[PDB]
Amino acid sequence: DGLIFSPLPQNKNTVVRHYSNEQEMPNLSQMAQRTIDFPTQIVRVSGNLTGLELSCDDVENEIDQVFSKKISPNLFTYNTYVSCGYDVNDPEQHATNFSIQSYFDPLTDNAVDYLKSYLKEYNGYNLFNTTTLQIENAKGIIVSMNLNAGLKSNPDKTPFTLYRQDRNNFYFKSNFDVRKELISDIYQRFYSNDPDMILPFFDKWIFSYAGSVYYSILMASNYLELQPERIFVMENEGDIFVSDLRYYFANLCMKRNPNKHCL
Repeated sequence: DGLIFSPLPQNKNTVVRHYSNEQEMPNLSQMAQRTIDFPTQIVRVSGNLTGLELSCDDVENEIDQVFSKKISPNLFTYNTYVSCGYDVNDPEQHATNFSIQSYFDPLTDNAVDYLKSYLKEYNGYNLFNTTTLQIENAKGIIVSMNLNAGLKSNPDKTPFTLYRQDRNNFYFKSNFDVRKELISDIYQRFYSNDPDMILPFFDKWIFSYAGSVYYSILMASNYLELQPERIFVMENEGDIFVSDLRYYFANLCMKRNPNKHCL
């Protein structure tokens, strides 16, 4: 229970690397040291490497030198997937293709200064003379958040009795603002059996009188989930980005509360 990452799509003959600190609770003290809006940075880059005679270790090294190692978990929240396909039948098993999927946010004014300088030097960097490292500004994010409430009889397994499902939708300027407002509130109030914490959390995020509807449902339930789907809105009309890098909040009331229910 808590923040669970969704399984990686694991292709046939492909090295896959996942780097994230999105699992770490938002640090409101740190984030208060950012005094301006800055867009979430997006990387959705891919390239054919057939014929360049690169190994997967060469591809991973170049991406680490120009991207991964420049984005520190002390200055940024990031979620990054790096993949490198190789030719199983080639006597050298040379890399045939690669991709970088990332979103990341500077957490402070000093991180924003460091970022502006990283972008000036590295935005547009020639990767393997095949494609460029394009770091894009998301215009904003729409969170389409699902709530599940129900009764699970075995906490080690996936199946449960679903009692109620709700969706609500919010626009934020960045993933930074998602973490500062919604994610911090999940940690503070969604994981509470104090009715004056969780019922008002529901009034704010689910629907304005969800607190009244859910009192009886929470008393009958032992298991909640929140799935905040992050839909990044890009600058061009009709361009959305959703990272394969997904997380959800599981709340095992059965184990957290003395009475083994959500209320």
